[PDB]
Amino acid sequence: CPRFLKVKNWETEVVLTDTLHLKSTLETGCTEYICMGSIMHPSPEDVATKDQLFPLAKEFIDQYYSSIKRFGSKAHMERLEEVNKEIDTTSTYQLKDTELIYGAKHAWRNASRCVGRIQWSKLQVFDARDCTTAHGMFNYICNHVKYATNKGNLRSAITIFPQRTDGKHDFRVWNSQLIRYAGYKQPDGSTLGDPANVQFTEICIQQGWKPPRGRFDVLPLLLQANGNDPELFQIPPELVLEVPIRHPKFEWFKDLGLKWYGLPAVSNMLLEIGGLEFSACPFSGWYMGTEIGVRDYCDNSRYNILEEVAKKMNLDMRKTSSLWKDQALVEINIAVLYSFQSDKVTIVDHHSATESFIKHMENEYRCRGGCPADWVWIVPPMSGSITPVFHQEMLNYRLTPSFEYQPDPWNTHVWK
Amino acid sequence: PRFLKVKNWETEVVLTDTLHLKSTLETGCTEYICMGSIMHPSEDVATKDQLFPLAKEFIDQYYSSIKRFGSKAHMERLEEVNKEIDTTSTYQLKDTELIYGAKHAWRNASRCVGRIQWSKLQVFDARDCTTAHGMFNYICNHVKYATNKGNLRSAITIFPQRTDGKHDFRVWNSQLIRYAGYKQPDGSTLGDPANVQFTEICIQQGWKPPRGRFDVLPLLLQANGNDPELFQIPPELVLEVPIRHPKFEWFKDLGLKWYGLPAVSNMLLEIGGLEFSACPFSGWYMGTEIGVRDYCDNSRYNILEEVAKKMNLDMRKTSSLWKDQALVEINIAVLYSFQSDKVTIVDHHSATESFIKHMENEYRCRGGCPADWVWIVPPMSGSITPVFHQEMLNYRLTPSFEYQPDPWNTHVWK
Ligand code: HEM
Ligand code: HEM
Ligand SMILES: Cc1cc(N)nc(CCc2cc(CC[C@H]3CCN3C)cc(F)c2F)c1
Ligand SMILES: Cc1cc(N)nc(CCc2cc(CC[C@H]3CCN3C)cc(F)c2F)c1
Ligand SMILES: C[C@H](O)[C@H](O)[C@H]1CNc2nc(N)[nH]c(=O)c2N1
Ligand SMILES: C[C@H](O)[C@H](O)[C@H]1CNc2nc(N)[nH]c(=O)c2N1
Ligand SMILES: [Zn+2]
Repeated sequence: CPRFLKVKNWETEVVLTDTLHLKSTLETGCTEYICMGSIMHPSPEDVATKDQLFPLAKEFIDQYYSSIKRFGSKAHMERLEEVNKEIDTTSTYQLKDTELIYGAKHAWRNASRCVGRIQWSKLQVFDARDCTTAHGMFNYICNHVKYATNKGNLRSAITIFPQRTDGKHDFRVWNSQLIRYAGYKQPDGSTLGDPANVQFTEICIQQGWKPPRGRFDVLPLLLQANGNDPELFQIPPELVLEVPIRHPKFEWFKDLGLKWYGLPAVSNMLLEIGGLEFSACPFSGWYMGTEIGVRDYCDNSRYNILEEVAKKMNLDMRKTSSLWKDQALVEINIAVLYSFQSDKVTIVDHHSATESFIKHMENEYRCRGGCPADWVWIVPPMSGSITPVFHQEMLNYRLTPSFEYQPDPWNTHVWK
Repeated sequence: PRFLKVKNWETEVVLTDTLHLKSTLETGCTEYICMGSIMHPSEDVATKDQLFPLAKEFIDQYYSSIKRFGSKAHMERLEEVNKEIDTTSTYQLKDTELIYGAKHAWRNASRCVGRIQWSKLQVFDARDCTTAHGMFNYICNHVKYATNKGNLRSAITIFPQRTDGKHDFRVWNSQLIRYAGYKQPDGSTLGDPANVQFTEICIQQGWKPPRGRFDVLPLLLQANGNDPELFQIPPELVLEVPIRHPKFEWFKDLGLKWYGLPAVSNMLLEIGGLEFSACPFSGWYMGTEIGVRDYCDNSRYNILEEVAKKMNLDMRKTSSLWKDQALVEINIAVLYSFQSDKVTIVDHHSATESFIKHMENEYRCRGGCPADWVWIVPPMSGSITPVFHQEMLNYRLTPSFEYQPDPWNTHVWK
């Protein structure tokens, strides 16, 4: 208890009532005495036990048969019976393809930090549980990228590799995203390319990558299968769609030489379904403009171009109160959105995205009894209070199935 | 129950929080649900029994603050408050405790980005006040001192504490200086839509409204639980700034102005178990409070179409970011205007930068700093300010400013 929880929207006075939070399972890290809502990561070869796994699978199977309006049927009981026996005789169990598709869509649906969840039920699930080698992983991932890119008309997809077993046979993508640019720490302390990727770039070079040492080098895939040491693969360049950034008004903006890739595809999170742990589960969607235009380009520890853009705008940069940073930021974000649209590559501005999410969230409250949301992540990094989410109260809690974080593999891997 | 670390992800600075171990009011979150974006998470007079421990704890931390813990003065100041809660069901704060309590409420204000200034706070003890006329007197002295011809100075005025619920001092205004908002026949709003109800309540009490766009509201002052009385602030005390733009000469043609003095007057100050239901307090503005929220909220002055229209921007699709462009211009105007009229104002880049510096001070000397990221990050340009990337721990320390019910919903007239 309590059975009911109200959220208000302070721009429209609309009030919603949440009962879904009663099904939350994991801890948030908050207590009655302290709130950790702005902490990024709250919360070994160790794996669930038989007794731990029984209730987690039952809970998930019950949920799945509830969703197909067959709860308590004979099929329901026989699925429970089958799974309880696998767990007894093998200490693990295998999802039916229909449960694997359900669990993945619902991990997306339950992702409280995702603003794009109105699309959750339209998600292409690529079952890759038959993969046994890194080459096989590389083939599955290329088909993922091609399907998802779709010549600019991007479609959301996830590829799911074999689940963890004893913890020593994990499948991992070592990339944090399938497509990222490389970062090269120079001897003089400067950074070429993407500073966020300096460490991963160095691991790739050590594993034998020959870097072109440019500003926008796509990194190779580093892929670990069945617990073996990882292996480098170059993504075929014709499968990486990229967009040159230009500005509709400023002639000079193309002279900055900026570009970005089309397909955002997280590959380092763990997918938890019914107590099973899919440690390799790359998933992709399309970009919200500000992810590129504010964070990737203007974060001080990223490409950090505000200074250069402001100079070409001839803004007063001597004091902060001129708001030269804020002016350049908007123009950079107009250019990003202009470029992706002109190339007919799918992208969504932050106004459209937040407005869609408010509608999604209301529908979820209406049809499901709630929608976990992380205000700190849902609100866009620019122009927050002129998007509907800023004024929207949100409840954050953890439903399963879910995408979770997991430690970087180089910290844990045992080299053979 | 450990030390907790917070990390800034831009600078990779890590601070260790021990202070949260001393908090005792609830946040409203649980281990299963986080509520950090709820605005108001969840006869309100404590009895004698609740009151002494609260009081004992406040006196304890006061004497600990002045390096005289367990002293003679401390031993006897305790017995004094014990005896007093006994015989009167309440107790009275010394002048020094009142000032320390007030400054430390500001210091514990998790939602306040401005707290680098917490100890430069002018405290006006108005606990001898007994009537709305006396309240109006103390308030005009506040406004005049805090305005200071444009060199604004932080201040609080503290009216008598709650006793039995029936004798309650309240400023019915949410802020000492606000513009009236008028419901129109055609259904629209002239002036500030945020105060449409309150504007009607003052009309219902005899206020003749100029029905203009920027009408300063009267004070509605309730003393000792009586019906509230209206008062006109002497206009020579209300400092305003006409908003113009340093590039666009058509911006003055918008006819916009705002008041220099932001003064919250609807909150409750809680010190040592005592409740000061009238405690108006004031500082100076961060430019976004006016330029983003007051001017560009939908439920507020809502001037964005107008501005981008005179900027001749493409307003057909959202992805021209025509709202984002017009918002930066409006906020440049606001900052340029105050600075040109030498009225104290702070931009959100400098204010968040100061707050990070304040956070370092507080972790160093106090072992923490409760901070509400949802409220600390500015309503525009978030991730180009240092606070966006700063992890924050939010917890509830007393003394504290609390919310209280709107007065019109509680008051039974006679
Ligand atoms: C289809 C369009 C999509 C849009 C517009 C979108 C948008 C976003 C954005 C802006 C974030 C914040 C990311 C950040 O700032 O780092 C996010 C987070 C996230 N998204 Fe979505 N996303 C989409 C698709 C998906 C899909 C297909 C999945 C999974 C099947 C997904 C799962 C997640 C998860 C788990 C997070 C949390 C990431 C983290 O904690 O680092 N998203 N999304
Ligand atoms: C001196 C300059 C100051 C600045 C620049 C400043 C800035 C701010 C800002 C931007 C907010 C968020 C306001 C909102 O969105 O409603 C805020 C909230 C707050 N401030 Fe400060 N402030 C200052 C002085 C003060 C003083 C003197 C006090 C008390 C003595 C104070 C106590 C508070 C409280 C309690 C809140 C939270 C109000 C709420 O939750 O509604 N501030 N401040
Ligand atoms: C499936 C999916 C769809 C969409 N749209 N976004 C994501 C998040 C991944 C993602 C997020 C961002 C924003 C800036 C990030 C980088 C550091 N800061 C947290 C930049 C990317 F390049 C990226 F790939 C996942
Ligand atoms: C003491 C003190 C100093 C400073 N600088 N700010 C405050 C907050 C008060 C305050 C805050 C705002 C923000 C816009 C509206 C939308 C929500 N919020 C009420 C608009 C004001 F007009 C105002 F007065 C208090
Ligand atoms: C729902 C949410 O709590 C609400 O809109 C908050 C968000 N953060 C805020 N932050 C500030 N500074 N001021 C506000 O009024 C709000 N409103
Ligand atoms: C400190 C804070 O938790 C952290 O910087 C968060 C803020 N909100 C965010 N929101 C999104 N979408 N992505 C982020 O990386 C962050 N970073
Ligand atoms: Zn919380």
